[PDB]
Amino acid sequence: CSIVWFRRDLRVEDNPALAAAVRAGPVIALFVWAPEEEGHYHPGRVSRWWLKNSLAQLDSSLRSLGTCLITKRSTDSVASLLDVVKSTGASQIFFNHLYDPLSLVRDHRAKDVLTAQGIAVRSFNADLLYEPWEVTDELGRPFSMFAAFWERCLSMPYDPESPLLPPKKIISGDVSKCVADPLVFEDDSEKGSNALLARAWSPGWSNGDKALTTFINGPLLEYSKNRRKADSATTSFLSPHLHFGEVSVRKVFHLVRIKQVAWANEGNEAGEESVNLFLKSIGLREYSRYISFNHPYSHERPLLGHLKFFPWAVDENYFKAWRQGRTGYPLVDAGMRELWATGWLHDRIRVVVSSFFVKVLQLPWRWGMKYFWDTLLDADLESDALGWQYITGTLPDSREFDRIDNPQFEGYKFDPNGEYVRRWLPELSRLPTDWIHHPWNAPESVLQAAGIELGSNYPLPIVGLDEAKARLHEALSQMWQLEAA
Ligand SMILES: Cc1cc2nc3c(=O)[nH]c(=O)nc-3n(C[C@H](O)[C@H](O)[C@H](O)COP(=O)(O)OP(=O)(O)OC[C@H]3O[C@@H](n4cnc5c(N)ncnc54)[C@H](O)[C@@H]3O)c2cc1C
Ligand SMILES: CC[N+](C)(C)CCCS(=O)(=O)[O-]
Ligand SMILES: [Cl-]
Ligand SMILES: [Mg+2]
Ligand SMILES: [Mg+2]
Ligand SMILES: [Mg+2]
Repeated sequence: CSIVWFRRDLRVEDNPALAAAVRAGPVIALFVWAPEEEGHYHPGRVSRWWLKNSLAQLDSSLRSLGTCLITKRSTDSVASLLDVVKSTGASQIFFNHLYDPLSLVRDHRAKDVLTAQGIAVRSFNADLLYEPWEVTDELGRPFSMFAAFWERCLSMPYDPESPLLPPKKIISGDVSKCVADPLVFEDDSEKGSNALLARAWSPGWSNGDKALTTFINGPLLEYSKNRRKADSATTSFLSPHLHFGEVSVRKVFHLVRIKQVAWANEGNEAGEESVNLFLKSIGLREYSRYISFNHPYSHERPLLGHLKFFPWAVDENYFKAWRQGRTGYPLVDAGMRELWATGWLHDRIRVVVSSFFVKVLQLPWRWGMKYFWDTLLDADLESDALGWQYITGTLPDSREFDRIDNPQFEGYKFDPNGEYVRRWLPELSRLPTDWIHHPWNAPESVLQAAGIELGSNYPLPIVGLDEAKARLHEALSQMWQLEAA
């Protein structure tokens, strides 16, 4: 007997822990659902919907290979492990690493209790190209900025382990345990709100594989020239899959690396450039783990502390307006609407809306992080923290803090013909392009003809940009003065 503990590595291909267990003797595939253990960050509705469906596909896969997936509902995963071993008679437990704060602690507490109880525990790398400790500078210290970190990752003395085939067969220790704990990921209310997800996404490793294939054989070529497309099938759409380990980044890296060589050979400039940008994307995810591991409280504590005494607005209805997409700035409101209705957002819009959140409204970044975590289909502690810290300016490589982006211009850059804004804001579906990104200027006749009544079915800017720069300054003057102490 041997136990495989699945957490966010929901796949049978290139799964070190699984492969080691099969090598060892029969297996018991286990998954334990213990949200309250996740604190303030228990999975949100759409994330849960994804998990529910991903686990079904996982179970189905495992069965095809010989064993079932045993699910347990509990308040303490560690305890659940013990009761499983102390019922099954397993001697070893294999699992893959996780690098978010909550996982770090629980995992140690797991190794301790289990090993100090007569159980052999082995861990592997299933989620990264290289463990954060393998990537370091010449002196041996962790890099403090992305570029340096990513340049080292790509110039390592050795290649990332190559994708392992899934088992050909699995023997299962005790099949009388297959009928286990039913897991409930939706309440009736939520079932309602989830109804359209199945129409757009197919959770699980099989479909993740399909997505990767689609991407590399299509869109990747124009990945670079499509960086300014707000709502188009120009990206990979692998993030939700990646979050639950349904797809191996090592496999992603291998396929991308083969395309890069082929395109370098052909001297296809667009392709190389697109390959570089996409790799930087994969790079940024790897970096999110790097930072979380090298700063255990990064999901709440900022890296840089130069904004320590900054007087953040704590205005509750500023927040509500942001969530509701009632800020007055078309592109920002369109993004909040798309997120609320679908749980999805292109990276550019995530920057646009989170940027507005910290510079125009000036709310605490933890609030934006939490909302995103509750509503994103690919909600990921590490990637979400990295994103917010970067936008807010608490990262060694954040852009200048005293800079406020103009949604009108962002609108011109990313949504030139107002197609995006009009898709997500029906109230503005009749407004001509000349005013789509700044309706508050538009002549009364155009608004009347469009059915738009400023302040009613579309609000006036909840805070002006000019007025915004001023409070930002006033806020700095204040924090600097608070520093004097
Ligand atoms: C404020 C903010 C919050 C974010 N929150 C999340 C989150 O909760 N979960 C999440 O996975 N990503 C998050 N991101 C990063 C990024 O927006 C998403 O990973 C990306 O939009 C997903 O689309 P894709 O799968 O098509 O990515 P692609 O462009 O196809 O790139 C492939 C993969 O690279 C990784 N990636 C790409 N860009 C980034 C990035 N900027 N940071 C980290 N990883 C990246 C993702 O795994 C992505 O799936 C956030 C970014 C910001 C600015
Ligand atoms: C445009 C990307 N969409 C289709 C919405 C998601 C990709 C499908 S999935 O779930 O198989 O990755
Ligand atoms: Cl500053
Ligand atoms: Mg794009
Ligand atoms: Mg696009
Ligand atoms: Mg970004």
